[PDB]
Amino acid sequence: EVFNATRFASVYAWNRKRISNCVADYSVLYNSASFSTFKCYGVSPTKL
Amino acid sequence: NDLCFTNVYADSFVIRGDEVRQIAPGQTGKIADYNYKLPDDFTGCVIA
Ligand SMILES: *[C@@H]1O[C@H](CO)[C@@H](O)[C@H](O)[C@H]1NC(C)=O
Repeated sequence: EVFNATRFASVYAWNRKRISNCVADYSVLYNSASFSTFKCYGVSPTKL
Repeated sequence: NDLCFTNVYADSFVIRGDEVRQIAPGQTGKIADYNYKLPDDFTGCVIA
């Protein structure tokens, strides 16, 4: 619901959605080839 | 030109599109993870 959103806001008024109290499966975003770049700072993408 | 080596191997392959920069030590991505992975202490040069 955030990555496949219908319309993104302008940078002057960026949106902030809070995600909590759930099980987050991070394997779909890592294996999906639809992303042009996926560079993580702080934590490694494979241990997430 | 002055130094000497015991053996040299030339690995030749073609890559098209983006990610061409990913051919380097300690790099991540679809190409570096599934296609061609260079060692951490690689000593040599890449020409394209
Ligand atoms: C949400 O985005 C994903 C990304 O591929 C897509 O597979 C899915 O069909 C989308 N769902 C909706 C309801 O837009």
